[PDB]
Amino acid sequence: AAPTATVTPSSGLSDGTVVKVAGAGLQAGTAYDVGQCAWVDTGVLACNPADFSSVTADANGSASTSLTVRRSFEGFLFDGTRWGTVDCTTAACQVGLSDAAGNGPEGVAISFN
Repeated sequence: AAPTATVTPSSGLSDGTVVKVAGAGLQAGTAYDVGQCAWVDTGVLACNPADFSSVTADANGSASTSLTVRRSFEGFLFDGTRWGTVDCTTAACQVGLSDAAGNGPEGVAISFN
C-alpha cells in the first residue's frame, strides 16, 4: 500500500525545477528510495540514477525529501536494463522511493507540460 505524501507541483516544469515529496502514513522508521522514472513502454519505465535520492521516515511515519526534475535522461529500467534517453517533456514522469524490500508510499504521478 502507498502512504500519503505531499509533493510539490512538477507537472510542466523544466530542468532546474524542484519537486517536494513528503510521505504521511508510511512505515515508521522504514527506509524509502526516491527517484525519477519515465514510462518508456507498456509496463516498461526507465529510471534515472541522476535524480535518485534517499530518506528515512521518523517514528511519526513521515519523511521528507527533494526530487530533482529532469527534462530527459537515461531511462534505467528497474529491471536493470538500459531503455534509452527518456524525454520527460514528451511523456509523463513520476518520482518515488524504494527501500531494501522495494516498498514506498503511493507512487508519485508527475508529468512535463
